[PDB]
Amino acid sequence: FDAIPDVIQAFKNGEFVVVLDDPSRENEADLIIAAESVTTEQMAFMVRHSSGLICAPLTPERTTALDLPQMVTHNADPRGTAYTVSVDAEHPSTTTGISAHDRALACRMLAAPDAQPSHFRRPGHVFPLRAVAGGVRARRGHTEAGVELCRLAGKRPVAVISEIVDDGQEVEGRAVRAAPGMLRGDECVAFARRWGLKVCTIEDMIAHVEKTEGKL
Amino acid sequence: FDAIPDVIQAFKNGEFVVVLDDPSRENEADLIIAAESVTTEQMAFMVRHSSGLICAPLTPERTTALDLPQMVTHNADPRGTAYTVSVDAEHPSTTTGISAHDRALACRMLAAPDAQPSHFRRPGHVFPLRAVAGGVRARRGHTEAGVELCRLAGKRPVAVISEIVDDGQEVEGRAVRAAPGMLRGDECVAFARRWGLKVCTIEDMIAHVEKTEGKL
Ligand SMILES: [Zn+2]
Ligand SMILES: [Zn+2]
Ligand SMILES: [Zn+2]
Ligand SMILES: [Zn+2]
Ligand SMILES: [Zn+2]
Ligand SMILES: [Zn+2]
Ligand SMILES: [Zn+2]
Ligand SMILES: [Zn+2]
Ligand SMILES: [Zn+2]
Ligand SMILES: [Zn+2]
Repeated sequence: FDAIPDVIQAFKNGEFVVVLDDPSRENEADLIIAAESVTTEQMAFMVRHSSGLICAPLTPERTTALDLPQMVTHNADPRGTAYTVSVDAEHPSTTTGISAHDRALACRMLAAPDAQPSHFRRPGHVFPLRAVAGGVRARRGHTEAGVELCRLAGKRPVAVISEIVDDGQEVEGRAVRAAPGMLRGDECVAFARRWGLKVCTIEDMIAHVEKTEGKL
Repeated sequence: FDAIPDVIQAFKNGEFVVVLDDPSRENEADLIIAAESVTTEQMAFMVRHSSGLICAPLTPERTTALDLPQMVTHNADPRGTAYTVSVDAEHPSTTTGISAHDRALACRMLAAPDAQPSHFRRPGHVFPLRAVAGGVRARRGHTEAGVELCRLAGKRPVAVISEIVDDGQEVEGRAVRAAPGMLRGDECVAFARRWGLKVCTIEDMIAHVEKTEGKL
């Protein structure tokens, strides 16, 4: 794995980073990138290699400022994933909300310093996620990891995350993929190397934060 | 385009079909398949070639029977896309809800004749959509097209849809894709041919329905 300081630097430069949660939790790696300047072409790559459920981790302060209510009052997800209502960008260039261009625009708009509630249409195609106030030491998830990276890198408090899947193999001429799944551990590291990205674990991110904040 | 009767037959056989809405509406093609027996490998193909936002069109009767409330009370989508709260399958084989295996399972469970509200966890990773009671003649969208195909094919009243994107081209060694977009018109037909699928327009589907029901 790469050292957390090197991951922070890459994130500060607007790159995706590959972040693995604990094997006893989801045992999954997500692509994580700062939302502020995510590009159309970057988003296309994210959609291509991920589940395609593009989420935008953000702070509680952002959910209140931008008026993004939680999707459910009785959250039945085992991990308590804090989805807000979905959004599209209210902007003249948006069309149907789903393209890489439109989803990237929604992410950039959620992160803009001048963002306001009226800048977003609800519901839509991008899924903001409310990180817990305590950060990665309080909840060891990709949502907290994204917001933590934004803080550590001095970026706007909005990230973009999605899970890296194993799309399996093409079956010539047939609408199926063979042996699909989720990318795990060593495979995630190889994925990072293939694409020139830094890769780390939430466990190491927590250890980094603890150097300054101590153990929660 | 293929004739609607041939599209219905393919859908009845559990195949994906490619359905284009009007050019003056989204001008997009979605993969549409019956939810009842969607397989892991089929879902992997769908995720690979689509936006990855896997939705499950279903009837109002299903939304009431399965207790799937609308995501928002003040729907601000221009098209009124009727998203319910998201779901995962409550089943021993589900893990994180996002894999092709898990999303396919959620779809099959939404379509099962014995489905009940307790079979689903909310929120989750599959997005049910409430078709309008009037069908494709009332709202010319992919949501209505999916439910209409289920009715026409004698299937359970739950479909699965997602938009076919243009993922652009790989950029060797870089986390970007060049020239991404949405697949349109002729490209959608070529996509169908490539994968052995039937392809049609919602306009022709409406004309088919009108043979029996007249113009709304
Ligand atoms: Zn749409
Ligand atoms: Zn849509
Ligand atoms: Zn995660
Ligand atoms: Zn994730
Ligand atoms: Zn091929
Ligand atoms: Zn997750
Ligand atoms: Zn999840
Ligand atoms: Zn559509
Ligand atoms: Zn669609
Ligand atoms: Zn390559």
